[PDB]
Amino acid sequence: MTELCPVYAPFFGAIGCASAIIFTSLGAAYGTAKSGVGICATCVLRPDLLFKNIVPVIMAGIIAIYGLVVSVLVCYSLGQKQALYTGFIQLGAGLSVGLSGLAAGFAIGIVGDAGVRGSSQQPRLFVGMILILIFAEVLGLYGLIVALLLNSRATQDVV
Amino acid sequence: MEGVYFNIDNGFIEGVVRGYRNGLLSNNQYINLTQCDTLEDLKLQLSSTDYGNFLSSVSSESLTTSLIQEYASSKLYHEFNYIRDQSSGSTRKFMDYITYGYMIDNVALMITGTIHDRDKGEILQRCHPLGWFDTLPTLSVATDLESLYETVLVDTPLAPYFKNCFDTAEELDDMNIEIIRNKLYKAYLEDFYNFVTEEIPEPAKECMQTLLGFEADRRSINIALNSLQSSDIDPDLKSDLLPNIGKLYPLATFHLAQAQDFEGVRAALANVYEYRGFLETGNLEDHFYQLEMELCRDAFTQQFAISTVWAWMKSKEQEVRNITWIAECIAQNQRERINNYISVY
Amino acid sequence: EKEEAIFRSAEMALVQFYIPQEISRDSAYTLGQLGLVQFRDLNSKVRAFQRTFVNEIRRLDNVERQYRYFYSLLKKHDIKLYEGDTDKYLDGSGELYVPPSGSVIDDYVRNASYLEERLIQMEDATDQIEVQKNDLEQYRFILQSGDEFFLKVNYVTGVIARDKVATLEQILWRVLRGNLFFKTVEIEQPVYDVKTREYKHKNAFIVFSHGDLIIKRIRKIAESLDANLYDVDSSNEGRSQQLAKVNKNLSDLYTVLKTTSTTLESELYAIAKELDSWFQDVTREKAIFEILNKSNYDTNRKILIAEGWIPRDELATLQARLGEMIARLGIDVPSIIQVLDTNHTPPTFHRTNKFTAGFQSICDCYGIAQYREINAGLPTIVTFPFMFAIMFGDMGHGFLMTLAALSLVLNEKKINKMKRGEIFDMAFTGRYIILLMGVFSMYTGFLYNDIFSKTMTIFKSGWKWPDHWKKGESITATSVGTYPIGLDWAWHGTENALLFSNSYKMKLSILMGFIHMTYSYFFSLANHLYFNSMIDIIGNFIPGLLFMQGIFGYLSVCIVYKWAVDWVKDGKPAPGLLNMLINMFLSPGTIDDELYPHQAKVQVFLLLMALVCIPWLLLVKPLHFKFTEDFGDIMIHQVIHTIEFCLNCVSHTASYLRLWALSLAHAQLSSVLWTMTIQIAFGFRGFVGVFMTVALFAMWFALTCAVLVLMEGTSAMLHSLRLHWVESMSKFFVGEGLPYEPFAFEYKDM
Amino acid sequence: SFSHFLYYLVLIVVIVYGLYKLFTGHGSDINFGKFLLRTSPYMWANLGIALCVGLSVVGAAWGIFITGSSMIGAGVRAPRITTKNLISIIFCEVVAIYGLIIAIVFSSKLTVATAENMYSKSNLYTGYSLFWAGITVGASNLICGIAVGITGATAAISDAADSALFVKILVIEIFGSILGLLGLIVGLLMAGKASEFQ
Amino acid sequence: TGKAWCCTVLSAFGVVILSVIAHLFNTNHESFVGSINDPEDGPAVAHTVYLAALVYLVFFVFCGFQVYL
Repeated sequence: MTELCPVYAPFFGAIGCASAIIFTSLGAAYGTAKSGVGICATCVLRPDLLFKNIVPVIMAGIIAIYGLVVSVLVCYSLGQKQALYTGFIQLGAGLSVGLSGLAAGFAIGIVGDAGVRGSSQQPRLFVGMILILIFAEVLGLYGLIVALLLNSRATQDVV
Repeated sequence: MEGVYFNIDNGFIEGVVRGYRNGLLSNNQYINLTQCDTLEDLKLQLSSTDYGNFLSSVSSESLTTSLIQEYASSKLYHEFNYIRDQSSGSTRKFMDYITYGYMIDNVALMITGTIHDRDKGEILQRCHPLGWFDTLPTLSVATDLESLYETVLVDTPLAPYFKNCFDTAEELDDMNIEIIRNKLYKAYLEDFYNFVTEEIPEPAKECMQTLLGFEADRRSINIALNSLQSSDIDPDLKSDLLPNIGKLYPLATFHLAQAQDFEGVRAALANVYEYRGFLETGNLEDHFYQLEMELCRDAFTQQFAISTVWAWMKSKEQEVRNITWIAECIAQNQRERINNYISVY
Repeated sequence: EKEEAIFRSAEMALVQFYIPQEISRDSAYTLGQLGLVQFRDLNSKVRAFQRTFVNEIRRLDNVERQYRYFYSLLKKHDIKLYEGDTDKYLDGSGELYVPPSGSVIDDYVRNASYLEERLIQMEDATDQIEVQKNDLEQYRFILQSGDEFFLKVNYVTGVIARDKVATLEQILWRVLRGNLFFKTVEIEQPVYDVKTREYKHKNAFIVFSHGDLIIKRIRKIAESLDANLYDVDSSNEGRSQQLAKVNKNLSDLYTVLKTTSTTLESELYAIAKELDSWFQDVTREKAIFEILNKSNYDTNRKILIAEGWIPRDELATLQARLGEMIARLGIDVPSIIQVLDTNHTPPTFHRTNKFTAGFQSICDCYGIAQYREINAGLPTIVTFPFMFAIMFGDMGHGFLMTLAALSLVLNEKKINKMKRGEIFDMAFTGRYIILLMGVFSMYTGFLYNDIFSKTMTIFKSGWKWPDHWKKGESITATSVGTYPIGLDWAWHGTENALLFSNSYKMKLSILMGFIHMTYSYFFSLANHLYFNSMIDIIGNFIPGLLFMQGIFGYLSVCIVYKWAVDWVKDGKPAPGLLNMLINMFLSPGTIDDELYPHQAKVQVFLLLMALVCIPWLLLVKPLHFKFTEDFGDIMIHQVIHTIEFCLNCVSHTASYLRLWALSLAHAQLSSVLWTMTIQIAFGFRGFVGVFMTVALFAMWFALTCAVLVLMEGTSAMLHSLRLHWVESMSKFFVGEGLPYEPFAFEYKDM
Repeated sequence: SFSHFLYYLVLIVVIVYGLYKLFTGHGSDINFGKFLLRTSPYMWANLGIALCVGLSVVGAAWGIFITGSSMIGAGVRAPRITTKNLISIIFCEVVAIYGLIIAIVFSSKLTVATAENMYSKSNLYTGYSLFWAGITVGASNLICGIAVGITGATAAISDAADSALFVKILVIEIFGSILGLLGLIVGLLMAGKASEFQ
Repeated sequence: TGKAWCCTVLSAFGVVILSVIAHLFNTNHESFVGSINDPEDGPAVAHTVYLAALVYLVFFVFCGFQVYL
């Protein structure tokens, strides 16, 4: 165990690989669950909209995709003798993608539920929901991006 | 704060309910309805409102004040039941609590018809649909409360409210129905006030406490004034009918319980300053409806509150009455009192 | 020659029609056949029931209600409505067709009423027969139940809905306490309730009790719920006799029902073959009578005054068509067209085509352009696809999307002829949108050197890797040139590739967004010039232009200059433009690294210019209005506009970094998908390797078309829409215009 | 409440441990200064950058759901508001972009320090500065987003009620949307004199 | 016919793509076999990807014939 590379440095990166998927899958599950509740409430009256009110459940899954990407990138930078700086960077990259995806999912759900419930009455609202949902989704993206940037430094110029 | 967690479940509900509110007929629209010379003209004018094509399936010869009232009320109830179909958790419980009063009203209409031998079909037609429960038509079989409760109302959400109605005699009549209906509205209102205080967050906790206190005060005043007509009733029995959640409670409610004449009710209401002139002059029912509309309007000034579902249902319910009133003055041609349509929005 | 109205709205003219009453009904029909006049409501102060053509509209409403009852019957009984008349009236061609005569409309009304009564009575008879049949069938089922049903009068037997059977059993248990013998057998075929025409599953129930009062109570309980009770003698011989009697009754009722339903279906089939024509004709007559309802009927004269908005270029055509109508009627009437000069907000009309229609719809969804205001669709035709392409940047995904759009474009006629779903209709309408997005995505991916997450090596790279190195040795390349087109493929899969891509794409997004906001602001200037609002130019355009330039255009110029300067060769540190901008505000006059000579003085001057322009933008226009209570509104609006503009410069410059964000994410997800799905296949050989390659490519293509083309593609299409609605149209789009909805006849589907 | 019981138990345990260390002469053993000096500044910096982005995103998302859910409800009867009140959703998503921006700027200072110059005055200062600047930006953007979303919901409902109302409520949003900006500015001032880890 | 259309599209997209990838592998393109982590042998990966492309070509021809009929 080096000064710069303690034995516990891999702890943070492995918790970051986990945090990215666990929290982007919490947000995606919340979004999918609420959007599905809305879809089941609406499609009882309007089944024809079902294969088009699935969009929020598709966006929530994309949050989970953003943390399966940050997790897989952070897991391949994990090493037995990888620096504590790299471990902190990998923890930060998973904290960022995972938390941003949680927020984005929690919002995608609440907004998809509202928009599917209202679109069964006002079809023109579908465009409004998808636009409010693309801005809830971009939050998660912004986390991934930060996470990605973090990983671009995690292993580089590191002794 | 109210806004942070309110929209996680009730954001869409409040938006849609506030959209319904925006459709509440204004004073100018009520005046335009007043100028209508026929129910056909009334239908055409209402088509310009958010009522829209609600009578489009009704022929010219089929337009009647009763039919207009039925269709407007059905529209209101479909909106309410839809909003319930989009609500969950505490809001579902709140909207279910709103229906329990209509159920208590229907239980009394059903049992009052059963004791007068009137046909169950008409009695069930006149019953408030929001107050429907699966076993409501089965109240048309028995007369004594014992059988009705042990067979029907134990499984209904009204079961907890049958804790003081067993004292009366087994034989049941109109006075006993009124007593049972007031006891069921006292227990219900106390339970709905507790539910609001514990589970419904602020500022919908305060708004709904105020709107239930008004309901309890109106019930107490009406109970006292109706008992005035009766030869005499035990003040202790009256106290068992007066709800214990309102502004009147516990002083004015007490004085009303021991009140035995109209001047007694006036003295009881003198202490409370919110109902000073209600009995001084005018029509008491109109005063109560105006105060209710003012309270509901005030509940719409507070966003991130589920008190607006109650304030929209009671506002819209007044609107229907108003329309009906206007329709009557158009159908029966008595236009002298047409402008008494109580408008606040 | 009709003017092109894509750059700006078509010039509009208000026109008075002094329509004689004796031809009014016809005139409206021509004005509806042209589909070019948007009529004004001259009776806007008249209540709906107090309008002049209220009774005719009521008659047509009754006829349309009767037709909507006929359609409801045609749907209750599985009878198909005979569609037609789509080409009968040549809708949209602007050509006139002889309208139905007043006698024809009266005949339609009378026939509708007569059919209403006939169908009401026929439906009543059929429903009575159907309920009798259902009751007899339930009785027959009860009788046919095995004797074990009646094993455990002495009981109450009936049929009750399954949703009520449990409630009935619970109520009967409570009534009888433990002495309940409630048996129930499911009826397989659901019964149809005519009162609702609803299919309900039902159970045959039997309750055994001996007390006469108890039996009556049980019967009352069951009948209170929607249950039908029947009398059965419990004797197998007697039950069989009752079953035979019920079978005879059902045999008679089946013939009666067959005859009644045959008559009803004959009537409904007669109606169906002509219902659509009657509906189309009555909806058009109701439509012409609503239009005339907007006219002022001169009681002293016998003419309706109708005010309508029509494109000026179309004006002549209007007159010609009206003349044709006169030539058809043969009547001599005074001038029926009179152009009018009134200060009324004309409607916004943009002449589009299959190409510009999609982008015009894209821009109109936000709002309707002010009359003769710079149209945001014409600039969006290119800028919305290219901002998407920046956000997308992949030749593979771009090519897939281009082929998807070409499938719609080349087969546009066939797809237009058929019916489309909402999502498919939206995709087809924006088929040219998607075509441009795909083409520009291909271009950008070529510039990004990104094809399915991979790079192309068309040109010699500007980087030379060391002549020799050992495996695993960190090697750095040396600049021997500049890549001609696109990102050099030298930094593909390199450790620092992301650092260069991020810098380049951040700067690209900033520059592109600034250029796109400057173009929009100069569109605002063009709007000011066209409307002769010199005060807007002096106090609104110039100050905001200086404020945005001096800060963010200065940042863009600094970015370009820093790119154009060889810092290493010149021996000067590469200044940090972000730290330069931050110090330009927080620490004026303090430059860590001198980008150019006199940088500090220029930065101080630009900061002073912005700090003076804020008061400029805030005060010059309201003070001009004051010097020539409305001044209060002007001042409030100017304060709000200045705060919004100053904050929006920063919030819009930061926002266009979403271009870099989405491009970077698209590239990273594409590369990650390649590594997860198809890169592994190259690791395995043999039959296993071939099968893995096939399956993994299937999965890779599925996820690429689904996630990286539709999902990410939709996101980037919608972030392009915000960059247009919020960052581009915030600069010049006043909006709040009156949409052009001319009175035209269209097929109305029941 | 289980949560309140846990909080009280933790407080009592902390108090008892502190009193035990203090009375036994080992009060200095609970040395927050040593904890700060010996904890890696990398942890502080990375926590700051992650919490900045995450909390900015959390407020953006929290506001987007509050504004988005009230726009959808109000647009059932007044769909015209859907695009008009979408500026509200841009004031909610702009705080997130501020956080992202700060992360980018602060991530530039996430260099690798040498072993000997690891817990120096400059490196510890850079760790504290990037932790607390990220905390400030993230929490300010959280508050600004949740507050701007609450104003945007009110604005959407008002716009549905009456169009003229919207422009008057948007002003309030413009008042709230600045609160994140201020945080952003303050963050840039905190990590202003911070340097890359060396 | 929808299944046939989807399969033939997915088969042409993959005939072309895997043929190009196999050609790049056989020519030892730097972007494909230029990294130590990339497969050591180029021509063999090219052969495997060519066989996969031939499988996809069989699928393409079969599904195109199905669409034709």
